[PDB]
Amino acid sequence: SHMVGREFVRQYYTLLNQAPDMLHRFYGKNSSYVHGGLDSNGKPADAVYGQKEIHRKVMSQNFTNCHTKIRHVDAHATLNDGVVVQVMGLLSNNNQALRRFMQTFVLAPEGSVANKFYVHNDIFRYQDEVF
Amino acid sequence: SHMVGREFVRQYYTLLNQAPDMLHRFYGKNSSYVHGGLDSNGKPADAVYGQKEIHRKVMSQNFTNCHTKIRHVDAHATLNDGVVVQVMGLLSNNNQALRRFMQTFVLAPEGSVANKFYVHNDIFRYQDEVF
Repeated sequence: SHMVGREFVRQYYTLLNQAPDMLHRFYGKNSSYVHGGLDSNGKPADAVYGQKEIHRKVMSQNFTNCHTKIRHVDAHATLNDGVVVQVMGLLSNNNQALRRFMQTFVLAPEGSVANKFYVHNDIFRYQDEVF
Repeated sequence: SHMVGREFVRQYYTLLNQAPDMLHRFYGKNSSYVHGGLDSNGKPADAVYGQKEIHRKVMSQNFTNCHTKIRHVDAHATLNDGVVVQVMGLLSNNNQALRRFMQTFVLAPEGSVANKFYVHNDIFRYQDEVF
């Protein structure tokens, strides 16, 4: 267990604020991205795979000036020296009201220098969509 | 991605209600368990490792008649055909008021028959401890 993920969250949401279109560089060809959703009834949204499809859904959601302030991060370890991260903070896309969320990250070793890994899984959900 | 974790949550919280002392059978010698916490100031609690220490903290928290009703579960896939689970529901230990929580599971292949895996990571947090 190390703070590799803690310093990874340090740069993730910073990128999500500045250039959300560059967020796809974190993901490989074996990554799982989940956001939103709903969609569109009430049941949780589906998952997208592949860097081409992940970037496609990120651009669709439009993180225009999406500011973030995290309040809690849990980072430990898993298989292949991978660090799992449980994120819980507040999100505000396009200067909207803050939304409590629970996000989970899976970071697998990159392949060159092995840091700061690459997001193998990105499951994001809003609390207001569940209660 | 498969509903292996969905049918795993099916039996996890059921065990947490009935026999919380048997919950340690899910974990191996390389598992990470987090609950509570706080503790005890305000900062998030530490993580325990090893089946002997995990069971030690579970028994301490006393899940006496701890009933649970999950409202959302996200299960996909990771490395070594492992299924990650993001749980979000309501918890009530000892017939207390319901508490919104966000729990994350990492399920690594067992070694014999390979289902229903074994909990490699169990990070649990209450929302009321964060906001």
